[PDB]
Amino acid sequence: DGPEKNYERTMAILQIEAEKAELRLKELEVRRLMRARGDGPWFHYPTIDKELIDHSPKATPDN
Amino acid sequence: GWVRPDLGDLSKVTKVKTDRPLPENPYHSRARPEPNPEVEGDLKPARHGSRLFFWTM
Repeated sequence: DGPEKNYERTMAILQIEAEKAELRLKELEVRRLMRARGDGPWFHYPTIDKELIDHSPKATPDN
Repeated sequence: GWVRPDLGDLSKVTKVKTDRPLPENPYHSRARPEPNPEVEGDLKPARHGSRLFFWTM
């Protein structure tokens, strides 16, 4: 291989690896925020579903 | 002039006309918490794949 091919092939390798490294660091930061704040799709622990609730008039009024 | 209601009459659900205003918040509920920011967009392939250590896919 001529030096130009290896040189520019090296750049393509560096671009891919650099982009992956940045994404790896961002994911660690996103995961840290979602776990602490609970406002993301990750670490979304279930809560009781409100469609299970019966809203019809009851045998007694105070409820 | 009183007529005894028939079998089944008094167990009917009837309708009442009342000038009383319908309550707004009979349960005295607080404002509900805001829903989590929804996610919208086009699903694209993962950038450079799994990105797991050395794997290229």
